[PDB]
Amino acid sequence: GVTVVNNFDAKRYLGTWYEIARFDHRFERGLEKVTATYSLRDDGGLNVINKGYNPDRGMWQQSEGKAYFTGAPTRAALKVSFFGPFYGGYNVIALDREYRHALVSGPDRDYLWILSRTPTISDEVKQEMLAVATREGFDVSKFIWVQQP
Repeated sequence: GVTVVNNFDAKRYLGTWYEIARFDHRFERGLEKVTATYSLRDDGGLNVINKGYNPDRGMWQQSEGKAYFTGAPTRAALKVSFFGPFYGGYNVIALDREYRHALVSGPDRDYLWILSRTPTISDEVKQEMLAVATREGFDVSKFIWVQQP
C-alpha cells in the first residue's frame, strides 16, 4: 500500500491545479498544458474537470468526472472517474500545509501525478515530490514533465 495524507480539508483542495508532471497515462497520451479543477457536489463528492492542450492537434480536449471519499473525508483516499462511471483509486500521498503542491497516486503504481496551484515549481519542491514518490515505491523516471507557459 501507500501512505495517504491523513488530515485533509476538501474545501481547501477545490479550485484549479496544474499537472506539473505525470506518468504516461494512456488516457492522456499526448496532452500538454494540463489542469485539473475540483468543485464540491451536493452529494459530497467532487466534480473534476481535466483540461489539456493538444500541442500537436492544435486543440483543447477535456472530460468531466466525479470523485468520492472511499472512507473518512479527513483522509485523502478517494475513487475518481475520468470517462463515464468507471472508477479507480485516487490517493493524495503528499500535500503541503497550505495546499500549493500535491503528489497524487492512481489505482496502482503506473499512476502518479504532481500537482501545483502554480504552473511551475522550484526544485526544492520538485525533487522533494520525488523523494516521497521514491519512498512510496514508485519509479520517478516514468515522469513525463508536462509543459506549462
